[PDB]
Amino acid sequence: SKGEELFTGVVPILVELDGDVNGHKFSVSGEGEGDATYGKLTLKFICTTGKLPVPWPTLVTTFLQCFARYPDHMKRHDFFKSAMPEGYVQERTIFFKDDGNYKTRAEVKFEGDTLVNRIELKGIDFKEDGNILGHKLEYNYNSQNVYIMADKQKNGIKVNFKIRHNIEDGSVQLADHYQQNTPIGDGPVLLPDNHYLSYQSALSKDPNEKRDHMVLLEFVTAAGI
Repeated sequence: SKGEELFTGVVPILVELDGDVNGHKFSVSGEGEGDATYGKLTLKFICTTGKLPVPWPTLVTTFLQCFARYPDHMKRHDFFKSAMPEGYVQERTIFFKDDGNYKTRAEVKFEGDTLVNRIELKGIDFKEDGNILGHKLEYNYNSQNVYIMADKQKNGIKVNFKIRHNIEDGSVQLADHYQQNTPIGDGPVLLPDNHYLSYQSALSKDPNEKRDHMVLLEFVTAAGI
């Protein structure tokens, strides 16, 4: 990785998302730091447009794989850091089971010493009586492993994963993710063998914060090779 080195220590992070869900327009600013040496992420997101039209947890996967910890033996698989500083593109479609789907485009990259994640979010065909438009998911998240594969034609990566949000009534709400990554430069990247990223995330609330917002603590480690 010619970007391996950019992550060697504590990185400032910055996240900006602009959203639209069923005409339900919004904005979130996030900021924290990442210490890729420990596959560790620390962040705080604020709804700058007042309250969130959806559920925080629904935005978690959208809200930084370059911060992942690839064990040494797997370094030759780090696409993420391979893209930097240049950066990469992340696009997604999130089909919420029995509900609407989100579409996402992001540009992840460096701005000086800050790692920036800029996102455009558009969700459609959501139900006002939904779990989503209805806000019935619990404020939590479960651990999970994602199946990473190389997308050569595209000089990038292709990923597919399921996410299960809990419904307050004790049920489960599926969010089928589908995803592509492509480098932002015409620069050389690291095409990986299939492996995975194992995640763990913990959401919280800021006792002092008075605004709509999310505290998230995640851990991500490469595995499978």
